[PDB]
Parts: sequence; C-alpha cells; structure tokens
Amino acid sequence: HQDLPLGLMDDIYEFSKNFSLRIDELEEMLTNNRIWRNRTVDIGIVTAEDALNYGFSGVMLRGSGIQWDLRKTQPYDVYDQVEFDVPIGSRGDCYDRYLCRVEEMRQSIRIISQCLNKMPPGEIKVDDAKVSPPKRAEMKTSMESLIHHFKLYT
Amino acid sequence: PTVKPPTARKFIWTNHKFNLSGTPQQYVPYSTTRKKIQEWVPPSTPYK
Amino acid sequence: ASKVKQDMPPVGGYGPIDYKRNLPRRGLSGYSMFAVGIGALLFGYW
Amino acid sequence: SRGEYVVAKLDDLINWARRSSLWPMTFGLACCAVEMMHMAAPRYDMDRFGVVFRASPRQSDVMIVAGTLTNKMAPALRKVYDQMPEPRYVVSMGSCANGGGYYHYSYSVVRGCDRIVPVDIYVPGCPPTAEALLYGILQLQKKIKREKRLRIWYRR
Amino acid sequence: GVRTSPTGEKVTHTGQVYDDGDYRKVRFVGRQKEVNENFAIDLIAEQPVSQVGSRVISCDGGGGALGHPRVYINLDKETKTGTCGYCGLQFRQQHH
Amino acid sequence: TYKYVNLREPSMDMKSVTDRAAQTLLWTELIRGLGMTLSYLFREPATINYPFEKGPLSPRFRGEHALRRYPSGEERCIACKLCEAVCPAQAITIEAEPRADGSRRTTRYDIDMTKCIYCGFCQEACPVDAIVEGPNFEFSTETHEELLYNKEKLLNNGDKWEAEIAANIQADYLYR
Amino acid sequence: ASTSVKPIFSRDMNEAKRRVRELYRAWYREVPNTVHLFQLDISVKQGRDKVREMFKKNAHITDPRVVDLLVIKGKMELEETIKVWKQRTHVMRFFHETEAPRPKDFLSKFYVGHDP
Amino acid sequence: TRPTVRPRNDVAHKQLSAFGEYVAEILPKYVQQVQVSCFNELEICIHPDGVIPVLTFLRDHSNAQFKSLADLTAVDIPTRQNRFEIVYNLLSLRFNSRIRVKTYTDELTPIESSVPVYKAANWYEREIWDMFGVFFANHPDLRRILTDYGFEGHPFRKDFPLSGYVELRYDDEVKRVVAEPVELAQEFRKFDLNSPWEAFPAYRQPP
Amino acid sequence: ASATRFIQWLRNWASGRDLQAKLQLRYQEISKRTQPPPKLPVGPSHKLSNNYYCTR
Amino acid sequence: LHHAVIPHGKGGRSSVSGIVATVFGATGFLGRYVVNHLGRMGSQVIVPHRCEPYDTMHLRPMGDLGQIIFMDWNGRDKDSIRRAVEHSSVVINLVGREWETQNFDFEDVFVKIPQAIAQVSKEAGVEKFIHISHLNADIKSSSKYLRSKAVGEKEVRETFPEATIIKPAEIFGREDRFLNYFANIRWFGGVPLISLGKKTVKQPVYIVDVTKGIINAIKDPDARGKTFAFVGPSRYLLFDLVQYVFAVAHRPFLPYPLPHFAYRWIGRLFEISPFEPWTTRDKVERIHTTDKILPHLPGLEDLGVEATPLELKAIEVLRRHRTYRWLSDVQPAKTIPTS
Ligand SMILES: NC(=O)C1=CN([C@@H]2O[C@H](COP(=O)(O)OP(=O)(O)OC[C@H]3O[C@@H](n4cnc5c(N)ncnc54)[C@H](OP(=O)(O)O)[C@@H]3O)[C@@H](O)[C@H]2O)C=CC1
Ligand code: SF4
Ligand code: SF4
Ligand code: SF4
Ligand SMILES: [Zn+2]
Repeated sequence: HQDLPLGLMDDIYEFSKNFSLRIDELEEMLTNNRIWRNRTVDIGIVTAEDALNYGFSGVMLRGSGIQWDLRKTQPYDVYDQVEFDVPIGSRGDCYDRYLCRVEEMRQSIRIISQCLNKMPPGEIKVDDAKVSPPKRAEMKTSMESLIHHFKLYT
Repeated sequence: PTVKPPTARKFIWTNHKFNLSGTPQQYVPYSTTRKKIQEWVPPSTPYK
Repeated sequence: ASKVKQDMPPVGGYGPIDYKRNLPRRGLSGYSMFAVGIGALLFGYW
Repeated sequence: SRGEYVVAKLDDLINWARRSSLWPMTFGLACCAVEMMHMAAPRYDMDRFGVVFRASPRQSDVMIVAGTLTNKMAPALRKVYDQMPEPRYVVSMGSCANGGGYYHYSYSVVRGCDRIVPVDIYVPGCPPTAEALLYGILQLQKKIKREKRLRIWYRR
Repeated sequence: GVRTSPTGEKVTHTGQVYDDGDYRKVRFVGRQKEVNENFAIDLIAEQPVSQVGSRVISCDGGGGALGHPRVYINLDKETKTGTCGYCGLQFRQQHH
Repeated sequence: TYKYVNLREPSMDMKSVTDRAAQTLLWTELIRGLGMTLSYLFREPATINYPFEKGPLSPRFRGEHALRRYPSGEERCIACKLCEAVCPAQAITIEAEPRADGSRRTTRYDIDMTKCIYCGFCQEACPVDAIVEGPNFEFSTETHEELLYNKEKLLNNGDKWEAEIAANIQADYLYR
Repeated sequence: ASTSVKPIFSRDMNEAKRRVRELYRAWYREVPNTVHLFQLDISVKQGRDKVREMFKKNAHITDPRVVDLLVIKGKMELEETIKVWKQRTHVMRFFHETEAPRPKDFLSKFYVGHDP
Repeated sequence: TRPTVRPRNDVAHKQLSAFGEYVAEILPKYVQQVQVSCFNELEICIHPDGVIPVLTFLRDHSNAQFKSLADLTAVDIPTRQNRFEIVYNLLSLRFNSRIRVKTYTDELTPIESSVPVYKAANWYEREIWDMFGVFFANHPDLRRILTDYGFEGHPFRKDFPLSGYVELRYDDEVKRVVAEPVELAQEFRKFDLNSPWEAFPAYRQPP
Repeated sequence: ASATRFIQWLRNWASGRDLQAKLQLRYQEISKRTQPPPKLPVGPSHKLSNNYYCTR
Repeated sequence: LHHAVIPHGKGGRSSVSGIVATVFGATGFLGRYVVNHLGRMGSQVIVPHRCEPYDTMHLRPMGDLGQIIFMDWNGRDKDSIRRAVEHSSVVINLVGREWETQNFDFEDVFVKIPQAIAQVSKEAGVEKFIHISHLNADIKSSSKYLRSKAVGEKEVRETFPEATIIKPAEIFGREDRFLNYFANIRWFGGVPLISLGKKTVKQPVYIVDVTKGIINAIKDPDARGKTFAFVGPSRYLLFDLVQYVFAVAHRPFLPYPLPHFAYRWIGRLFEISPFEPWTTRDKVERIHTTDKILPHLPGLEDLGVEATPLELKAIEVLRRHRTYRWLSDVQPAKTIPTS
C-alpha cells in the first residue's frame, strides 16, 4: 500500500540484533527441561507416509523427516535470492516439531538481516493504474489518474 | 506544541471534551434527513 | 530539486546479526558433583 | 449525621472492593483474543490493576466477549453467563462482538453479543488496541464506582 | 447558525428537526441532541470574492496535494461569480 | 539446504554417562532454569504506567473517524460516495442533494462503528481528504446506539481533532 | 437413457419406503428419552406428533433419490440428538415457541402488510 | 522483459502439456478434457465414475506420485445441468509439480468418496456435503462439519441468501436462545459493479 | 540500563550471558519519531514517450 | 391523529409495531414478560425505573437498538412521570409490592401513585391506559393489600375513564412468589396452612396469559373503558394445590393445621427484617383468600387468549427445587368441577 517510513529499517535492525538472545532464554527454559521433554517426547508421532496422505504440510511434514518447503521448492517473491536452512526432525514427535519452530525463528532472523541489506529502491506497487491506484498527487492533477482512481474504488 | 504549535482555525474546538459516555451529554443517534413522502392533508371545510 | 529519499540501508549495509543457538556450557563435571555430595554426607555423619 | 451519609460510605467500600478486584473470564473467540492477551503482557499488565489474566466462570466478575459470536456458539455463551455469580458484567470487545462487524450480513454470525447477553461496555475497533481495551476495562471500573446499591436500598 | 424550533429543538444544518407529535423525541430525554454549530453554508458565504485578470483561473483548494482535484473555472459571465465545485471559493474578473 | 535438529547421538563413555546420571539425581538442568527466572526478577519491568503513559503510535494510525473542512469552514465532502462503495463492511450510508446555494453536499453521512473494520479504505478513496481516521482510540461506550455515528458526530470529531489530524496528514501525505 | 440415473441407496420407491419406516421407528423410540435427557417441558405425546408432522410434509415425494436424501438427513438429525451434540435449544427449534402466529386468511394478511 | 507483466514459463507449459496427454492416453475411459492455463496449471477433467481410478493412478503411478491432497472443494454453477464441480488439488513432492482434477455432479447423484485414496479427504468431503449438499458414497462418517446443529440448507450454493433464513437471539420468556425469521435493521445494499464495456477480447464468446 | 553494577553482575551470572549488551528495552538507538520528509521514486511507466499502454 | 405511527415489517425484532409504551414497574416479575412481548414485535418501550441501573440489564436484550429507553423517576415526582408518558400512546401500570416499607406503603403504591400516573397521562394526552389490579379486590377484606387496590382501582377509572383495568388472580411462573413461595416452606419443616388447606379455592393463571392479554388490550379498541378478570382454567383447593407443588418438587410433605391468629403472629416476626420479608401478615391473608368468581367481567377468552393449565407448565417453575438432576408421573391436582 505505502512505502516504508524513514527510520523503520533501523528499528528492525535494532530488534533483530537482540532477538537471538530472547530465543536462547526460551531454550534455557524448555529444550533441556526434563518436564518439557517428558510432555513432548514420543507424543504425537506421525509417520512420513501418513503425514503426506493426511494432507499435512509445514512442520507436520518436516517434523517426520520429509524434506519439503515451498520457499525452497516452489519459490515466490524473492525467496530464491535469500539464504536459509530448513530444519528437519528425526523422531516425528512433539519435541522434534518444537525444535523446528525454534530453529525457524532463528532462520527467520537470518532472512531479515539479508532483506535489510538488499532492499532495492523503486516504487512499491505496480506502475499500472488499471490495477493499482495512482498516487494522490497524480489523482488531483491528471484526468486519466482521477478516472482510474474513481473506478478502482467503486 | 510549545515548540511546533498547531495551526489555528475558526472551527476547531477551543475547549476539549473527554469521553462523555454515561453522562447527560452523551451522543444519541438520529436520522439527519427530512421526511420523504408528504401525506395529503384533507380540507378543514365541511361539504354538503 | 532534491534527490530521491526513501528508507534504505546505510551505505555498506548493517552489522552482522547473530542467530545460531548460544546455550553455554556451565557447571562442574559429574565426578566432582558426586564428590562434593558424598563429602557433605561424611562430614554431616561425623 | 444522616443514614444516607453512613449508607453511602459503606457503599463506596463495596464499590471499591469490586472495582479493584475484577477477575475477568475472557471468551477468547477470534483475533480480538490476541489483543486481550497483549493486555496481560508486560507492557500493559492488566494484573497490576488487580485484573487477573484468567479465571473460571464461578470465580469471575466480568465476561469479555473478544471475537465473533456464531450461531453455533451462542448457546454456550449464555450458559456460562448464567453460571456466573453476581454481580456480573460483560465487556464487548471488537466490531464482531458489538454489531457483527465484517461478518454482519453472514448467515452464521450473531449480529452482536448484546442479542444474547447484556453488555456494560463496548470497546470499538478491529481489533481494539491492547491499550484501547484497557481503557474499556478502566471505564467499567468507574461504572462500579458510580453504583448506588445501598443508597437505593435505603430509600425503598 | 441554529434556528431552534418552537418546541426548543435545534435544527441541524440539513434542516432536520422533529415535529411536535413525534415519538422519537423521547430518545433525547435525559440526554442531548448532538448538533454541529459550524454551518458550512454560512462560513463559505463569508469568504471574499477573489479578483483575477484572466478569463480562466484554477482552484486546487490550497495546499496542493492536500487540497482537491484541480479544476478550471470560467469567468466570462459578468452576471454571476465563478464558483468552485469542490470548495465553494468564488472568483471574479477584474474589469473585462 | 537443511539441518537436523535432533539427530545427535549421546556419548556412551563413563564420564558422559556419569554426567547424565549426575544430572538426573542432582537436578542440575532444573537449577539452570531457576537461574533464568532469577535473572528476570532483577531486570527492569517493561510495564508503562497507563493512563499516564501511552504506548507509541505513528502518524498512520487508524483510529476514530472524522469529517474534515477546508481552511474556510466549508466541508470537504462533496457526496461522491466513493468511500461508501469501497467500504468492505458496508458501514457507510450517504444521501445528498443540492444545498441552498447549489453545492453538492451530503444530507446524511452515517458510519456504523460496529460494522466498521477500521481498515482505512474510505480515507484512501476520498479525493478531497474529507473522511479520515484520527488517532483517537479511546471512545468506548456504555450503549450500542452511541457507536452509530451520523453526520453531526463525525463533523464534531473533525472540529475536535483537526489540530492533530492535520499534523498527521502533513507528516504522511508524501507517502500516500 | 437420459432418465437413467445413479441410485443413492434405493433403486425404487418400495425399497425406499423401507428406509423411511425404519427411520420412523428409531425416531419414535428416541423421543421418550430425548425428553428425559434434555429435560424438556413437552410431553412425549406432542414429541411424537412433531416427528409425525415432519414425516407427513414430505409425503408427496415420488423420486427415490429425493427420498434417500431425506432419509440420509433424518438419520444425521437423529444421530445429533442421540449423542447429545444438540443442546436443549436445538431440539426446541422445531416447535417455534416464540414465533407469533401468522394467520393465513386473506383479510388478516390484508390489514397487516403487503405480503400475499 | 516488461517490468509490469508476468513473465512466461514456456518450459513448464510444454512439460505439463505433455503430461496431460500422458494421463489422457493411460485413462481414455475417464479423461474427458485436459487444459493447461496461461500460468502453467494442468487441469484434468474426468467423468464422475473415474474419481478413484484417476486419483489412485496419479497417487501411485511412478511417473505421477501425487501423494498429497492439497485441497478438495466444490464450485456451484447453476446454469449447468450438473450444477456442482468437484475440484481435487494434488501435490507431488517427488516431481515438484501440481495437478488439478475436476469432475461434476448434481443434487441427487452420489460421488464416490476418496477417503481410501487420501485420508485427508475425510473432512473435505464433509465440508462439501455441509456447504454444497453433495453426497459422498461410502464415507466413513458424513455429517455437518461447519454449520450449526440442525441448520437447514447448504450455505455455499449460489441460490442460498447471504444473510440466511433464520437468526438467533436470547428470549427471556423461555430462558433459552431461540431462532426466528431473519430481519435486518439495514438491508445489504446490492451493488451493480459490472461495466457495460468488454474488458478481455481474448475470452469473447461466440454471438 | 540504570541497574547498579552489582545487580548487573547477579543477573548476568544467573542467566549465563551478558544481558547488558542486548537489553530488551529501547532507550536511544531507535529512530527519531519525527523524520525529514521523503521524496519517493516513480515507476518505470512514468515516461512521456515510447510508453503506449498496449505494449505494457 | 394525523401521525398514527404506522406498523411496518413482519412483526419481528427489527419491525415497527407503532406502539410507544411506557411501562411503569417494568423491573419486576410481570414487567419482564410485558416488555419482552412488546420488544419482540418492534415497540418503543420506555422503562421508567427507580432501582439501580444494574438491575435493568436483563431488559436490554429484549429490544432492538434504541427500542428500549430507560429513564429515572420518583413515584411522588409528577414531573418525572410526565417526562416518561408525554411521547407515548399507551401507559401500562405494573407497579406494586407485597410488603410495606418506611417510605412507601400500600396506599402509596396502589392509590397515590397509580392515580398520579393516570392524572398525568390524561393531561399528557395518552389515548390508552392499562392498569393491573387483583381479582380479590374489595374494601371489606382483612388484607390491607387487597383493600388498597379496590380504593385505588376506582380512582383510575375516575381519573382516566377509558382506562383498561385487568384483575388477574395469583400468577405463577419462573420468578413468581406463588408456587416458589409454597416450595420454600421446606426450610421450616412442616407446611403450616390455615385449617388444613381446605375451605380455600384458588384459580391461578399463567404469567404469559396475563402478558398476552395485556398486549391484546393494547391493540383491539374493544377494551377502552372495559374491566377484565384474568383467571385460570381450573379451580383447586389450597391443600390440593400445595400438595401438587410438593409432588412436582419431589420433597417431603408434612402439612399440619394452624390457627389463623397464630399464623399472623409468626407472620409479624417474619416482617421485622429490613430486607425482602420471607412472609408477612398481609401475605398470609392472600394465600387463604378464596378467589372470587366474578362472571360478569370479561376474561382472557374474550381477548383471544386460552388459559394455560397449571399441570402443563408447573414443572417449568418447580424444576430447580428438585434435589436430583433427572429423577427418573405426578397425578393431577384434584380440581373443583364447574357444575
Ligand atoms: N405477581 C403476582 O403474583 C400478582 C400481581 N398483581 C399485580 O401486578 C403488579 C405487580 O406485579 P409483580 O411483577 O408480581 O410485582 P414485583 O414485586 O415483581 O415488582 C413490582 C414493580 O413495581 C416497582 N415498585 C414497587 N414500589 C415502587 C415504588 N415506590 N416506586 C416505584 N416503583 C415501585 C418495582 O420497582 P423496583 O423493584 O425496581 O424498585 C417493580 O418494578 C401489581 O399491580 C399487582 O397488584 C396482581 C395479581 C397477582
Ligand atoms: S472485531 Fe476484528 S479483530 Fe475482533 S474478531 Fe472481529 S475481525 Fe477479528
Ligand atoms: S475504515 Fe474500512 S470498514 Fe471502516 S468505514 Fe472506512 S472503509 Fe468502511
Ligand atoms: S467522504 Fe470523501 S469519498 Fe466519501 S462521499 Fe465524501 S468526498 Fe466522497
Ligand atoms: Zn476549490
């Protein structure tokens, strides 16, 4: 809809800088906690054949060892220009899926760092007034722009 | 506002008001349009 | 007639961002822990 | 000097106790439940006003209907409302629980939780910001502060 | 600029008021009738008529991108002033 | 690329086995979790003192609605019904007719704040910046009826928040 | 030919009416404890009248495929009641307790509104 | 390449086109029509009797291996004699490709359930029945899944009104939630948005 | 960030990491809430020639 | 009447019935049902209330947006009464109380207040007026409750000549003090009854029938200036009725006789509390007052209502008194024939 306001990517960088420590503290409380392990280990085990045949996707597949991610196999937007790893489980239980999500929160910080360093300039919506509305400055001076603004919103 | 004060206009409220809900000054909605159909008013004069 | 100005990364990019797990290794060994535990009992029994 | 004065200060005490120890029973139904949790998060911390995060129906003093009420869920909402010890208040949070909202003209949405239970406070938004709900919770407190149960009893 | 009706009810800028035998005045008992006192039809009539030397003048409401779409007004009709369709500002031609 | 999260095989030497045995009996990893909560006790809480302190917002914030005027007292709305036609929730009702002076203005402009999804499309579609969403977000009511705004309520909101609405548009109209 | 069609359960009406009768039997025997489990305020008599009334309305049907669906839906309705998936409110939505009577004579409709 | 136009993928189009003929030649008994859209999506149109032979084939055949039921939905087109259109969206992890299999039915004609082929279809078929009224044969448990208990009608059919027929409120006389005929304080305002001028001459129908 | 060095030592020791370099509270490293006005780029179709719509 | 608010719709919640009704005493047992039926059809119901607003909340879900309007009033402040009746076309007076307070007594609530509402309504210009009285109303009865209604009933007919007075008998329902009162005697062991509950004949009427009758009288103009009497379809002995109540409740029943003078004495110590009295000297009189058989007054059947048998809807009221959830039928109470 609108371009990013000035001074936003600096705040995202400041936030992304400290978010790794936050996940660490989350893992200090749960990953190696024997109470957490006993309530998530060997619970909800799904086989790789049943997961596929039941319509599962995401961590419900990767939890059981299936190597599948639509960002790496069927990329969209600029996901093929970013580097990240896909965490894969071994046991297929609740504990292994909890680990994949935690690791995905790390790989997401990894992608954000690349996005901040590779953001290109330019417009933020298609320069085609028959699909995306024109800028309000144009809508108030150009007849064609005002016609397309009128139609795209009625 | 003590540094970059707001622009002054005639219609801006000089005195601000807080949430007036639950008080006699609350907002009661109503239609702001006038009656659409005008009925026929029979004559006040008898006949026969 | 100023130039374009939109939210862009500073010239040279941002500083590195840590993401890998960083759970440290703190404490004593299993041998030493049992030694201190047994040592307390013997002194206590005494 | 007058019984109206004595019965009025004793009324402030019960109003103050009920206003300062509201225990909600959030009916987390839809997206608005996310902004209700943010009200319990560290930044706003409803628990500091004496408002506990979560409680069971028979220990609850106020129901917060945060989300869309559907025809399949309406009978369950009234049952919990009935089983709530009095005094009991309801806070309607979000457009869906106020008048149906984005789903007003749907065949399965109740056009407002006020068709099912009485509502004491309406919090507008989609979703209301966690601070906007806290304004609604603090507005409910001034309602209890303004009650005159013992005054009215003394003049029957 | 309110024109309070004989029954003491304010007439809004759209001319809306309840008659005597109307049951919908009960909603205002113990409450008030929210009426905005700044009538836009009175404030725009007290704006000076600008004088210009060109037969055609452009109005964008002031502020540029913050105003209204730019329209061009014709001023060859001496019997009346040229009015903007968006903001109501009026324009007259100096002598010709 | 991919990485196994839980494929490590534990060591089976005497020292490693006696480390896990010590962990089981002496509860070492549980003590490690008590230290983390102890750390948070001595940190500064992230709680702001509402209502004396407010959470940060931005000029884009979509709050309560208002109807604006030009710097003359004249309304900006000219009853084009573009906002009415784009409202996803159909929360706007407009009726118009020539005014006494012949100007295209509304006789009804209702916003049902219980159907509204506070989405901003009405203020994007307005070609004269008449209808906007202000920064006010504290307008909770004790009755359902007084969240059904008519033209008078919206005009009063504009005349009440204009000092702040004008500054926000001034700070963000070069993006939109 | 075009009139040829894939059956649902019953290939003819005579086999279709067997399912209807089996469905009336299960419904007829479930009203007694449906009025007990739900703690309704209606006697079992008018409970079986309501079951009887619903069946009679779909009595002019002469298409086995239509009848099979009406039976399929009826058993779905019966299962919900037996397993108490329905609340007390759902079971009483057949009786239209709170709907005011709407007279069907011409003059009565003439005075109230424009509907036929 | 123009910056505002979606780039073509001629390699995918040729591959999916070939695989469409491959499926058509292996199942002449069922495949009625095969299409590849301008954005490279293969749609296989089959006879309703061939739901199990074709879904089972695409799931097992070594060159197909469509071992994931992405979605299963119906589309209501009243103008058609068979107003319903059952759409199966299948995914293949082995070949990183997707296919769509479409069949048809009407109100009274059963369609064989695909639960034996994909266990994912258990709830998808309940939704199609609940919302569209299509009955699925040999289904382990067929019921309403999304609608209120005792709800009469199938909401997603094009002839079902948006606001339904009944609405709920609490009634103090009977101390329960009751259902009454629908009345709306504000009627939904029907907008006629269609422009009278043709927009896509490429899709023009004969006179 | 106002904690005395002693309390900082205690929290750092218990957690196991230096918490003072990665505080979860923001003080002054955040962008100023008032920023200079922008001037956004224009799209590829903002040309006065060779820009017929039927070619894009 | 050049306005004559015109009905619109199908008679549903969002419809318009054209009735602008002020319902005094709408916060009680009878008010809940009257307001519910009015708002269930689309009526503009003004509810003047004296209690705290928290006690009017159950009345809010009974109408569409803006169809229920709440006002403050004082029984002795004629200005407040006028504010709530000046815009209306029908006034309903459901005000009453079973006991006397220091501020208000039977004269105040049954004579002085009802007369003020009628007098203010008459000059305000209200065309209709519904007033509720008691079936056993006479100026020669032991009960001061029933004596005052007869005195106040005539003032309404003399201040608002066209008013419609309705004289229901005891009403039973979920929130009633008639069948719930009988079932709550169990806290004191046996069930005292003057005589042995004999020599008393009562004709209880259902709450909804009284409500539908009040609503019908607001529609048909063949009730202006009339006087009705709402009575049930069957007459029962008081002993039989109480035994039936305890049979439905499924609780021990140990009735014993008690002299009238002794019953009052226990009825005076129970009216010393400054809260809802459990029983009163006046309340004991009304339980044992045989219901009149006025046959010259039109009843429910004339207004289009069919009296509901008590056996049909007695479990509805007495269900909560049963101590077991399900409890696995009670024989009908012996009814006095018609002869
Ligand atoms: N219910 C019965 O068994 C019988 C009822 N009736 C008649 O019906 C009417 C009452 O019915 P019911 O619902 O049972 O009575 P309730 O006890 O349930 O409620 C009485 C109503 O009158 C109001 N009231 C009492 N005193 C005052 C006062 N000084 N000022 C203002 N309001 C007052 C009360 O308001 P609040 O409590 O909020 O202060 C309340 O709304 C009476 O006319 C009665 O004679 C006749 C036959 C049987
Ligand atoms: S009001 Fe908005 S946020 Fe709340 S449930 Fe509805 S759509 Fe979601
Ligand atoms: S914010 Fe969106 S939903 Fe609300 S009135 Fe504007 S367009 Fe409608
Ligand atoms: S508010 Fe704006 S978009 Fe809506 S009718 Fe008025 S001028 Fe048009
Ligand atoms: Zn202009």
